Amino acid sequence: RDVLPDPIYNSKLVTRLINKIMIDGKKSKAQKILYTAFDIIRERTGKDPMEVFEQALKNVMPVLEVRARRVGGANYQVPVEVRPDRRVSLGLRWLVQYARLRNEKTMEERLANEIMDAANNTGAAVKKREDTHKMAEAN
Repeated sequence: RDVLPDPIYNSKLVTRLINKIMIDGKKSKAQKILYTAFDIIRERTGKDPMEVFEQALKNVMPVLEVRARRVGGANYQVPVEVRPDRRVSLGLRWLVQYARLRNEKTMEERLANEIMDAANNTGAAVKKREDTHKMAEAN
């Protein structure tokens, strides 16, 4: 299993993200959003958006997770090391989940900001990675 590199950034990560952003099969729209988001980031951070983005990813990606693990004949909610490909998925999912919930009028604005915030280690997605590491710690 593999994905295709986005035209513009030639990035698979970007493809994986245009995926979670996708709604109703309107890919052109989910693409316009992510690229316009990436431009909002550029003009506002004056940085390469891919740089902000990986930073955000780096801060939102869980390393520990708590999952069911039937043992004996019972189910024990347990703390497990998330895997490379899972961290990226969760990260991208969390970045796109909360961004959806934000308040900017626009989803490119909403996606841009959630990514910028997360690049600065704040916002809902980073929180999600925190609670998450929280529970995995406790258990």
